[PDB]
Formats: sequence, structure tokens, C-alpha cells
Amino acid sequence: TTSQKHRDFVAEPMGEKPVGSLAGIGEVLGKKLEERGFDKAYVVLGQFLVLKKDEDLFREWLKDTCGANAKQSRDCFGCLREWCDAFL
DNA sequence: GAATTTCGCGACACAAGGCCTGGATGTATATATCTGACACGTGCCTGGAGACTAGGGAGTAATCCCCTTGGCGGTTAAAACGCGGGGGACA
Repeated sequence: TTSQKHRDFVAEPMGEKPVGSLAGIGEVLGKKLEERGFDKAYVVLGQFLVLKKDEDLFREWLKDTCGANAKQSRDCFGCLREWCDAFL
């Protein structure tokens, strides 16, 4: 149900992880996000938080920023929500 | 010492290179002619454009592992260098 990258991100605090470490964000989407500005994982975390942890809003924002499809956005949102529940 | 004579000198001659000049030739140019091949105009009709749908190809992440890179220590096989010379390039 969960990719290994998902668990690896969830287990420990993000600290200074690159945006490419998020579940559902690979090389291409990572590079697009870095161009768009969100060049650190905690930056995407903050963008998640500002949207009040909402699901649909965050998924639409991710699709509109880097162009990810349903699955990649869903994985990123799920990993971020679990990380918030585990450390926030 | 005088006269006759052989070697050299100057005038005549000849020969060769370089330059001055003109003609024959071909080349580029102005004028004039004209034709047939390029340019434009029209009918139509066949091919390109537009709207819509289904589905498969491709994009993108996740993951494994292999194989490419880098490093080390010896061990020589091969490269560098100099030197004499003779055969090959060049005129």
C-alpha cells in the first residue's frame, strides 16, 4: 500500500531533505518544482500547511505547479499528512 | 744600331639579351531585333481542415543490481633518446 520511499520519508523528521525525497516526486517533477521555487522538502511542507491540510486543494495545487497526475499527487499528499501526524 | 718580325691594341665585325612598337587576334560592350517561354488569370475539384471519440503509447515514479569509475602496488613491455650511417629524395 505504501512505497518504500514513503516509509523512508515518514520515519524521520524532514530536516534538510531535498524536494526529490517526497513520496510521489521523482526526478522530473522535482526539477520542475525546483524551477518553480519549492526547492526544499520543508517548503512543500509549508505549502501543504498553508492550505490547512486540505486534500483537494493541495492536489490541485501540485497538479497546477509541476503537472503531476492523480497518483503522484495522492502519494505526496498522503506522505505529507502522515509526516504531520507523526511529528507535528 | 737598323730591319724584320710576334704579341697586343683599336676598329670592324658579329652575336645575344633586353627593351620599344605595332599588328592580329580574341574578348568584352553598345545597339537593335524578336520569339517562345515564363508569368498571370480562371474553373473546378480533390485534398486539406475541423469536430469528436476510443484507446493504446508514452511519461513518470519505484526498485534491483550490475558495471563503470577510481584507487593502489608491482611488474615489467614498451616508449624515449642519442648516435652512426647509408640509401633514398631531389635537383
